[PDB]
Amino acid sequence: AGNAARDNKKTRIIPRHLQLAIRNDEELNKLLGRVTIAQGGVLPNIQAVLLPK
DNA sequence: GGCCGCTCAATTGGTCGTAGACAGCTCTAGCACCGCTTAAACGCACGTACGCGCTGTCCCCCGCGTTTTAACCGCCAAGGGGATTACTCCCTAGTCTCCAGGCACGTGTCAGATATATACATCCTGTGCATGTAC
Repeated sequence: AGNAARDNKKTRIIPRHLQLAIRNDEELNKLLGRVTIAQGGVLPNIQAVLLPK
């Protein structure tokens, strides 16, 4: 989360950085799964094929 | 040229025996559950202390009503990739057998890490204040 904050041009850890920590690593992502993060949002995903040619 | 006469190879009908698998025992034995304790801690009833959640009027970017269009929806017919089903042989799944060995449980007694009485102390939570990060 602190690396996600520092990479995304910030320093104060907030729920978005926790969602970025959880969803970039498959073993956090399977451990938490269907649980939800207050104002963490969803990990960036403009879907393939819908991304224009 | 046609139909029925004697024989014997043929479906179609009731008791014997078994085996699965409950059903109800048919007890019976044992181990939990019930009984009637002795007892004390959590819950209620009770009030008390108070944020906290309802309910009042302000005010802007958001909600919502109409504009063309262009790419997406979905149709229609082509068209060729490929799934089903035809059929027989082949082989390994089923089945039960049985061994002999491992190891799950039984079950015995010993003993050590745990609960807990109570005695310490330092750990880390509410409030305040200093000041800098995301907007």
